[PDB]
Amino acid sequence: ASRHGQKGILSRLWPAEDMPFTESGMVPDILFNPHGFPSRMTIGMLIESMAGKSAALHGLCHD
Amino acid sequence: GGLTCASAPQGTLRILEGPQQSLSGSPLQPIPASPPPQIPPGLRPRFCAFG
Repeated sequence: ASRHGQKGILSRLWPAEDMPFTESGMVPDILFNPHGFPSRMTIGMLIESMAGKSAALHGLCHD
Repeated sequence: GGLTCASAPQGTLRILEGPQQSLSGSPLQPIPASPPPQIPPGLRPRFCAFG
């Protein structure tokens, strides 16, 4: 689960070479279907993703 | 030589002790409002591409 009520079971363990790699070499470790947003309207997860990426990038800690 | 009823009182006084109101200044908060989260100055990119 996330901190926004988006609970779900673990359905697969996707091999690390079959995951979509980014142009920076990275590779996600969680894949989250984008269809839980439209009906549940948890816009706080889409802001937490950006806040946490900015934190990890700048060494900061946002509130 | 006994006690008899006398004339009815003509008025009543009720005493109470009361202090007064000061000026309205309405000093809401030490550091007031919700101060906004903001940009650290300069920052700089902490990541580069390969090549």
